[PDB]
Amino acid sequence: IDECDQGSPCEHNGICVNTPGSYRCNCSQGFTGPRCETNINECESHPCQNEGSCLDDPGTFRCVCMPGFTGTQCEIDIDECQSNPCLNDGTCHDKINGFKCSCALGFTGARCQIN
Ligand SMILES: *[C@@H]1O[C@H](CO)[C@@H](O)[C@H](O[C@H]2OC[C@@H](O)[C@H](O)[C@H]2O)[C@H]1O
Ligand SMILES: *[C@@H]1O[C@H](CO)[C@@H](O)[C@H](O)[C@H]1NC(C)=O
Ligand SMILES: *[C@@H]1O[C@H](CO)[C@@H](O)[C@H](O)[C@H]1NC(C)=O
Ligand SMILES: *[C@@H]1O[C@H](CO)[C@@H](O)[C@H](O)[C@H]1O
Ligand SMILES: *[C@@H]1O[C@@H](C)[C@@H](O)[C@@H](O)[C@@H]1O
Ligand SMILES: [Ca+2]
Ligand SMILES: [Ca+2]
Repeated sequence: IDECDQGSPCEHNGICVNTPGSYRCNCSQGFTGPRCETNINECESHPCQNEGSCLDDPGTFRCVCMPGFTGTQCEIDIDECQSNPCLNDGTCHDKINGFKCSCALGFTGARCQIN
């Protein structure tokens, strides 16, 4: 009694393996259950942060981030001050999807561009 050779009961192209008196199914990525019938949806753990959208494939997820965020789970608040936008020795303060400049004395404008 091969049991597997009489016809595999595994779904989702899982591999039937004989066990003493029975069988087990070894599933491909993204599936589980005794016969590989359960789809694992990695978005069920709500991995995408900061109002990102979660997209599912077997074995994986992808987050689509709101502006201002990056990383696999949208967990990184991008530092928009990296590019030193505040001119004339201004001080850049990072914001969500933006920055604010505190301008030295004698300068003004969103980026301290005015004198
Ligand atoms: C970094 O400095 C450059 C100019 O040197 C600006 O182009 C960038 O401003 C952009 O991307 C992030 C947005 O939040 C900003 O409003 C936008 O200007 C600045 O990040
Ligand atoms: C999920 O499927 C894998 C792959 O076959 C299996 O090793 C594991 O035991 C399953 N998990 C549960 C909780 O059934
Ligand atoms: C971060 O987001 C930018 C787009 O804003 C993208 O180019 C980059 O690949 C992302 N990095 C990671 C680690 O998700
Ligand atoms: C559930 O959320 C965790 C992160 O917290 C992630 O690692 C899994 O991929 C996801 O299904
Ligand atoms: C998935 O992407 C995110 C960034 C938001 O725009 C959501 O409204 C969308 O459903
Ligand atoms: Ca899935
Ligand atoms: Ca930011």
